[PDB]
Amino acid sequence: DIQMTQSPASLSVSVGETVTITCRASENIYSNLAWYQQKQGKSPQLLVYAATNLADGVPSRFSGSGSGTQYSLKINSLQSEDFGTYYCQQFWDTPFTFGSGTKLAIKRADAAPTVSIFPPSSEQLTSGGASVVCFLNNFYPKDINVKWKIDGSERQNGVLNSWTDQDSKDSTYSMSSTLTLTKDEYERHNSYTCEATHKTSTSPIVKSFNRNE
Amino acid sequence: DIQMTQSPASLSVSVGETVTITCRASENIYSNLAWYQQKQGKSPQLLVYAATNLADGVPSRFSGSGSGTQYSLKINSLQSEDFGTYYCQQFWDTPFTFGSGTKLAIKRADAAPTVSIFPPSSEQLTSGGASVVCFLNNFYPKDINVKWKIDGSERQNGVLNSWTDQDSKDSTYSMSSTLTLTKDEYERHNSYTCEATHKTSTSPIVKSFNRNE
Amino acid sequence: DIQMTQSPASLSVSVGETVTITCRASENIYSNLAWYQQKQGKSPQLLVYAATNLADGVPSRFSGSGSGTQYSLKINSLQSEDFGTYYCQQFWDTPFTFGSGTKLAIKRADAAPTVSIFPPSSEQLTSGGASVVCFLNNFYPKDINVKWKIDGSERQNGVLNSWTDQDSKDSTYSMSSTLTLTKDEYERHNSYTCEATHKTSTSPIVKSFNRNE
Amino acid sequence: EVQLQQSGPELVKPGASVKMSCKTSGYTFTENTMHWVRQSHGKSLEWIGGIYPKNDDTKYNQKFKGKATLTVDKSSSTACMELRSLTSEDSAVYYCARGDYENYFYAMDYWGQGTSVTVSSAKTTPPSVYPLAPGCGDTTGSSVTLGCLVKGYFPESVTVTWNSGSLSSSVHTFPALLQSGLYTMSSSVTVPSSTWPSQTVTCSVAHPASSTTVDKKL
Amino acid sequence: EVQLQQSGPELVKPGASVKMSCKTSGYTFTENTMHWVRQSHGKSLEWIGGIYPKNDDTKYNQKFKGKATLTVDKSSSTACMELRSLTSEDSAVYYCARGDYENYFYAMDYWGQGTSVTVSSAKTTPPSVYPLAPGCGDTTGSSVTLGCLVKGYFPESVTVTWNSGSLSSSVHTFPALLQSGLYTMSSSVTVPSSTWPSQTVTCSVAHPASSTTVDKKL
Repeated sequence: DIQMTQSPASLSVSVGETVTITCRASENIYSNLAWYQQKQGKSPQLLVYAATNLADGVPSRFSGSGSGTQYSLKINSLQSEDFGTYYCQQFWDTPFTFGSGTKLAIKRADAAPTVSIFPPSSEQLTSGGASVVCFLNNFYPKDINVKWKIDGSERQNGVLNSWTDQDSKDSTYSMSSTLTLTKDEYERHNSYTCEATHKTSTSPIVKSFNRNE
Repeated sequence: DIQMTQSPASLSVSVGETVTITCRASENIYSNLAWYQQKQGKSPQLLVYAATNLADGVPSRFSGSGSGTQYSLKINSLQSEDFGTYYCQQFWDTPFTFGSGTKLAIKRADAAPTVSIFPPSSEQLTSGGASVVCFLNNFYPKDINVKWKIDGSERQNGVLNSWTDQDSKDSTYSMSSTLTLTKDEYERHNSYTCEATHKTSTSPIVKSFNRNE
Repeated sequence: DIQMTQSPASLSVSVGETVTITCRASENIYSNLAWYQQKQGKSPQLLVYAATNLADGVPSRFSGSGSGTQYSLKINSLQSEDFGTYYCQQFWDTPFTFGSGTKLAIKRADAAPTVSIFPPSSEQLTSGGASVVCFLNNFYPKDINVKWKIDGSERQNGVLNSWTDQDSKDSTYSMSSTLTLTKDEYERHNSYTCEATHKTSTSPIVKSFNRNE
Repeated sequence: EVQLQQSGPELVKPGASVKMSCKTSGYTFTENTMHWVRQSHGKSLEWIGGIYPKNDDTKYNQKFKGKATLTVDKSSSTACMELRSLTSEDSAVYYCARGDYENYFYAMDYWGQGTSVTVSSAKTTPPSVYPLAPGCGDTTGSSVTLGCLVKGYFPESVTVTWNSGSLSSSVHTFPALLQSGLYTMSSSVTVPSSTWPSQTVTCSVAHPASSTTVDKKL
Repeated sequence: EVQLQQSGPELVKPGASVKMSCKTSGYTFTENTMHWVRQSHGKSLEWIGGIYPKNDDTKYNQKFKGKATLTVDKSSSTACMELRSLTSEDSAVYYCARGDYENYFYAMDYWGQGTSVTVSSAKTTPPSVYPLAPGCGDTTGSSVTLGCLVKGYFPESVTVTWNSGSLSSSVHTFPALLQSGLYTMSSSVTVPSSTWPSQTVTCSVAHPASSTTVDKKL
């Protein structure tokens, strides 16, 4: 079956630089390729079709190229209105298999994320549920993770991780991590720790607290 | 069997110039060529594949070209982070034979090397071994040699030569040359001479000493 | 048989201009062409091979082109170290027939040559030989000639003409012309004339003398 | 993020075998393939072979047909390589790289840690270093250099210091060669002639393998 | 660094043979090939032939089939060329160049020293030079030139000086031609008319082959 994917997973390019994105196909279409611009909460539209001609409303900054099974899209230069994702299209045979997608970001100065961990309230204790959360905000770049060691032991699975898209004001990201736990686990355990491993810190930043302190 | 080599052996290009490197193949692949960046003590990574498309993390300064059995890699311009060696790749048939490799340097003003020769200590004389060494440091360019004339006679083989890679501070090279000799040779011989033949000197610089002086 | 020649005979290009040189072949090689740099008293070396790729030590100012039976070499720009001649190469079939060669010069302001003619000494008169010479120096361009009219009659053959290559200091040429004549001719003839016909003079400059004056 | 972690180097007796394994992470193992590359001294690269674990099928170089043996484990997402009948020239550097999608073409983006192998019949020996200093009574020129020859040590490498690490500017580190089964290196430092021979100087070397340190006066 | 060293020129009697050999260094001889190129006067280039020492097989130009003979020695890493039945027009310049890898294509990067050959039936003769100076009693114009004709000398070349090398500015060196088996050259210098004829001037020539120097007054 016809199949194709893009490379790489995601890019970060500021305003005024050149964007090189490619999507490789297994078989050879020889002709048709399309690129779509899809923002958050809106529908895509046509940009460049047949790897060469560009649709209406598209400026001269978007130019396609490539032949055979190797195609590319050259963006010179990037503008602040180009934020979104890109896809690829193949007319070779039915059914059509679209692209995997690639996310764009804006390069800027690195920032150290703030981290804090909070104990649960007293109203949850009588409701039967209990949870501990770890707040992380104002970081860069995209690559970071979080883990939970309760008295020096990993908790998997049951660790939920939510991510936030690009912010319009300071151009950063945010997340949240909540650990689900039952009533029996909260009584026999004391220390609750969450760590933030970021590329700008040589050691994971640790926030901790205790029940009796 | 499929076989290919590069040309030339080594290059020297400063920051901000154009690098022209080529690797010729005996048969014709028609399609695939790859270039790898390998520094000292680290593993290579992919730069430009299929002689055209470039991998992630590679800037626009690296551009490939060529068709048939003649290929080339154009680097405009060179930056201080590009130091290392280059290789070539062939997907035509198994097994794959890689490239010979080419070393890069930085062009600068020529420098005259310092040379000295030292007599052995008195602790080696009773240990059964004896050696004489000739120190050369702070030179340029890469092409230089050394020979040993003991009372006007060449000593081969048994002359070891060690080389040093590019230095980060003053951007120069260094070497060492140690002559291995037995106990009988040291007693009947007196003058021990080593010479440094460099392109910036019209005559070999000679350092000499004597046992009775 | 395979045969080829260049065009034109010689060129003159100053430092900082574009050089267009071509060598046409009778049959079609489709592939290989080479250019060689040969100065005075030195051996050629390889510059651009296969009409495209350039050898080591050659800057980006030398670029080849052409296809089929029409080839060319574009030099942009010219530098003061490029003085010499160019050749062409054909790998199509054995034996290989090389190029005719083309000489390069430097364009500058025109200069009027100085001309003088001298009578022979009294020591030659008793040795059996006799000769008259005509000195020409400091001229430009390359195209000039000289003839000998003795009492209004041409002397051919037996007029020798020697030429001098490009001068390093003032960038000009020089020549010498000696007329060979026997003892009987010197006695019955009086006026000995040589003329210099140059493009910057509307009339040949004439230097003359007499035996009885 | 694709990351391939290798093991550590090992010491193998010539004639025995060796176990080389490197785990894979950051992607799906069984859909892609695996390859191996040997870097011979001083500078060369050669393609050992590859394994695609859908069958499993493999292809090797003509010279490695009777030596290299490859196997894979899809449970722990690792790739293994076996080498037998090691000789003196078989010491080299190996890489762990992931290939294309059911293809051996499409040059590999990521490579291994560069874990090498050491195969020799010689045992560990303590380093023997001797002081080398002027002289015939004069020092020329105004800038004089010193040095100490480190020879008779196994294996590579040894750590050398100068004046307890007080002067890090003029220190030069010289590699070694291979002769008679041993290693010989050296180092060079430059000091002004104004302080010589007023200020003390020494050559200190430390060998981590045999835990032998030698202090001496130049 | 690839370097090919040739021999020195020789004097050959027409009808005899000549031995031309040039050693090779800086690379491996037997894997590559060898070629020869003749430069005829005044300016032309022609491909003599080539030898690839794996068999050994060779190919020659159609005109050199009955003249040029090539042989190689792989012990000393040198290449030899033999030429027989030399004629008057056979004087030229030969080059030693290394070809491609089992190929005669891929134009050669490096060339020979340019050792030439001299074949003639004429012996060495001392140079005969005569002074040439004004004149009819007047010197025109303000810049007057002098010169001395050097003729009847063998072989090329002779060394000429002006005023014991005091004035090197106006000295001009003129090549010679070939007629009647001899050589005739000249030289020209320019001196201001203010010092003429107040200051002395002379023409000195030296012939290294016959060790004959002639001094004269202009």
